[PDB]
Amino acid sequence: KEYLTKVDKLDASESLRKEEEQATETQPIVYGQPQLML
Amino acid sequence: GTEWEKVAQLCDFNPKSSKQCKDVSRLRSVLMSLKQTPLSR
Repeated sequence: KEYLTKVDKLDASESLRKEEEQATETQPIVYGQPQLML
Repeated sequence: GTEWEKVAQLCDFNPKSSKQCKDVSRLRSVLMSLKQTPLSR
C-alpha cells in the first residue's frame, strides 16, 4: 500500500513532467526577444 | 481465530495513535489495521 502511494507520487511526478513539457512549449514565447534585432 | 483476538488485545493498532505526528507510514498502518479488523470473529 505504501508502494502504491509511491506510485501515486510517481504519477504526480509525471504530471509535473507534463507541466515542464508545457513550459518548454511556451519557451519560444520568451525566446522571441525584440532586443535581439539590434 | 483466538490468536488474532489475542494479538489485537495486546497491540491493537487503534486509530487513537493519530495523536502522534501525522506520518504517512503511520496512516497506512492505521488503514491496514482497520482493514484487518473485520477478521475479528
